[PDB]
Amino acid sequence: PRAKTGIVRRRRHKKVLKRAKGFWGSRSKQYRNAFQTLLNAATYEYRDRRNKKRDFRRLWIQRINAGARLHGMNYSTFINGLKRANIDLNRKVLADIAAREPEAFKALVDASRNARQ
Amino acid sequence: EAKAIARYVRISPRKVRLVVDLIRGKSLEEARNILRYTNKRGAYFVAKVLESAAANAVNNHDLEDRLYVKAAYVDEGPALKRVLPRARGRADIIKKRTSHITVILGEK
Amino acid sequence: MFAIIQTGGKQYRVSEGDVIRVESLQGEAGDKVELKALFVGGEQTVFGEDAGKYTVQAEVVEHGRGKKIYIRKYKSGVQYRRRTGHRQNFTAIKILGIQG
Amino acid sequence: MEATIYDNTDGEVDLPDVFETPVRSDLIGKAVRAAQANRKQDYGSDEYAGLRTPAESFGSGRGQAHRVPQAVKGRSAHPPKTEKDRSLDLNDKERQLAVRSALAATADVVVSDDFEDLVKTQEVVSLLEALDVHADIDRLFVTSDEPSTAARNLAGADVATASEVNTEDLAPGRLTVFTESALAEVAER
RNA sequence: GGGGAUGACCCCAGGCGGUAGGGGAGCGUUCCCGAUGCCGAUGAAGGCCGACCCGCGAGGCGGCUGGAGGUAAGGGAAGUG
RNA sequence: GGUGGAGCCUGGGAGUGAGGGCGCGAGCGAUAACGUCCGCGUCCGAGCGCGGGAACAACCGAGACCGCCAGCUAAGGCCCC
RNA sequence: ACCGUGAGGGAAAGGUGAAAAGAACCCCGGGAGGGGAGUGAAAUAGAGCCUGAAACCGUGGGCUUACAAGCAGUCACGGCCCCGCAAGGGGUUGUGGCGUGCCUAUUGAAGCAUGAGCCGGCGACUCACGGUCGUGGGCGAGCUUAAGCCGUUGAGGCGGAG
Repeated sequence: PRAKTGIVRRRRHKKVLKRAKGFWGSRSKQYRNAFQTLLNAATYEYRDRRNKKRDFRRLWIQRINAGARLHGMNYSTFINGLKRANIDLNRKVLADIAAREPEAFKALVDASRNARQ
Repeated sequence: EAKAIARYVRISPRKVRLVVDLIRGKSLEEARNILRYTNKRGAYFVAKVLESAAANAVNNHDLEDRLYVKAAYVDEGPALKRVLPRARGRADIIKKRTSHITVILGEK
Repeated sequence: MFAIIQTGGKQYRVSEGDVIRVESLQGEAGDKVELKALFVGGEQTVFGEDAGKYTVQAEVVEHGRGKKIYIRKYKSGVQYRRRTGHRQNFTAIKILGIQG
Repeated sequence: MEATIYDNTDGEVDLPDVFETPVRSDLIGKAVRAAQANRKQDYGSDEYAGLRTPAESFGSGRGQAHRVPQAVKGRSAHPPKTEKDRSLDLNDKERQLAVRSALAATADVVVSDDFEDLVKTQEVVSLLEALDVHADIDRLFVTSDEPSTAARNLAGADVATASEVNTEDLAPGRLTVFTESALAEVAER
C-alpha cells in the first residue's frame, strides 16, 4: 500500500534540471521557476522553429540586394526578367554566390538584365 | 603542502572570512604579522589556525620560511539556534552560525 | 571542384564533401550507389552557364549512409493548460558528390 | 486415449471425454483468482490514530487556515480499510468447471492403485527412480480416499485426495500423479 | 477503403488548434505470482554524470558512489506519480 | 441533385444552466455609454496560437500534424528605421 | 519533555563497526579542535560516527563584464576555451531578430486580481453493500447463502430456505 514516490519525483526534477542548461543566474537551480522558465523557453523556441526560414527569406533578400542593386537593378526588376525565365528559376543560393563567384553571378545578372530590356 | 582547519568554531562566518580574504595568498611570516596587529575578532582565531598549519607543516609534511598560504576559505556550518523574546508572543530565534576555518600552507 | 545542382529541394552548393541529404526512400536503400541529380548551376573551374543551359546533364553521387534524426527536442507548451512533447523526426541518407 | 497406467511395463487405460475436450483459459485463470482470492487476509490504519484526538482548527482572521485529513502520521485518507470485504467467491459451477478444463490442460499420469500401500519416503526415492524428470520436479502428490502416507512429505510434499484437490491444487503450472480412486475424483468430474 | 503474412507496404480521401468534457492507447511505482521464472563482493539498491532507444511517460548502457540485496520475461494488487 | 460526406433511432458516459465583443433590424435609453434587451451572421472562447492595422483578443487576410538556412499569393505594403 | 490554574494538550530523538580493535605517543593550542603514528578491508566507516541527494554558503578555473534592458530568451553569426564517442560538438557570449512571467477564478488576463519567499518528504474521486448499463465467459433455466466436513502447503468439496 506504500507509496514512497521518492527516488522518483527527485529523478524528474533533476530531469527538468538537465533541461536546465545554465540560463539566468537563478532559474539555474530554481527547482520550479526552473520548470516554468522551461515551459516558456520551449513554446518560444517552437515559435523560433517556424520563424527562422523567414528571417532567412530576408537574409538572402539582402546579401541579394548587395548584388542585384550592385550591378544596377532592384528585386522588382530581377524577379521579373528572372521569371521571364523558362528552363531556370532559382532564388536561394543566388545571392550566396553573387558572393562566392563574382563572375557566375555577373553572368546571371547579364542574361537576366536582358531577360528584361 | 599541509593545512589548518577547525570546525565547531563559534564565529562570524562572514567577518571571519574578511580576516582570511586579507591575510590571503601571501607570505606565511608576513600575513602572520597581519593577524598579529590586525583589528577585529577572529584575528586571533585565524592566527591560531595558521600556527597549527605551519607547525603541522614542517614538522611532518615539511622548508619552513618558503611557506605562505596557497589558498584560504571558511565555511559556515552547524548553527547555534538562539531562542529570544516571544513576539511578546512567538519566540524569535537568531542563529549564532558556527564557522569552519581552512587555510593552505605551501612552500614557495 | 564545386558545382550547384539541387534535389527535391535546393540543399545545394556541392562537389565531393558528401552533404547529408533529404529522405528519398525509393532510390536510397541502394547502399554505395550511383544516382543522377539534374543540374541547374554549372559553376566549375571559373566558368558558369544558365541553370537551364544545364537542365540537360548533371551528376551523380554515391548513396552512402542512413542518418537518424540528429536529436532536437520539441516542448509543446502554452500557459493555456497545454503541455505535450515530442522529439525530432527528420533524417536522411548521406551521399558523396560525384561530379560530371 | 493414452491414459498410461503406472507400474510402467504394466497396462494402459483410457483418457475420458471429460478431460479430453479442447480447453478454456479465461476461465482457468478465473479459477486461479477464485483461489488465492478467497484465501488472502486483510489490513487497516488505526481508526483511533486517524479520527481520535481533538483538533482545534484555529478559527480565522489570524494567519493560518482551517483530528482531520492531511498534516501527518495520521488521517490515513482511504486506508487499508480493515473495513474492506476481502473475499471473492467465484461460483460453484464456474469453479468446478475450472478444475475441469484445467485438468484437461494437465492431461496435456496414472497412479496404479497398489501404490496406496508403499510405507516409506525412501520407497518414494524408489518409484522416483522409476520415472524422474523436470516435469517430475513439477510433481504433485495425489492418493484416492485417504493419502499415500509417507509420499506426503518430500522435496515436493502435498497430498490431495480422490475428493478434494483442485486447480488451486495443481492446475497451476505443474505436473503430477493421482491414485485411481483419485480418478474417482474423475467421477466428481 | 483496395489486399494485409504475423508484420508492413501503397493510393487518396482526409483531417488532425482546443478548456468543461466523452471514447482509445502507452509510461515508469512499491507490492502477490517466482503461469515446467532466479542476477550479485569482479555490487543488490539508491546515489553521482552521459553528443545510442521511445512521439512520449521511460529505456539501455558506460563511467565514479555504497554496502547489502532482489529482480522478475506475466498476469494479479493498489495508501501512485 | 451535382455531393460526398453529414443524416436517424437505441442505448452508457458528459458539461457548462450566468459571456462578451461587431455588423444589422427593433427597444429602452438624451437614438448618450467599451449601457443594457431581443433578435440575424460571425466573432472569442486562456489560445481560433500567425499577418496586420504601431503597439492592440480581438476589426481585413488566416486555420497553426511535424521539416531553420525553397517558391506562389492574402490582407496589408514597397524614401528610411 | 513542555504551554495549561485546572479538566486538558501532548513532541521530537533509531542505524558506525565484523567485533571496538573507539583511537596510547608525538605535533600546534587556554581548550575544542586541527597533524602525524596504530586498527584497518575504507575511516572523504571515526563516535551522534550507514546510505547521508536538493535548498543554500564557501574555495580554485573557463568564459564574461562599465554609453546599457530583462526573468526570460531563444533563431543567426563571430571571438576564445576543451576535442574520453576529433574536420563535429562541447561552454561562454558581442551583436543582432523576434519575444509580456506561472497558476487559480474570469465577457475578458502582463497582470496592478489571486495563488506562491527556497529546496527536500507528506498530500486529495477510494472501499463496502445495494443497483445499473458495457463487456470476458460458464450453463439457458441459470445461480449462490448460513453450515457441516476436509485442511506445512494447510485442498475444496458437499449444503438446495431462497
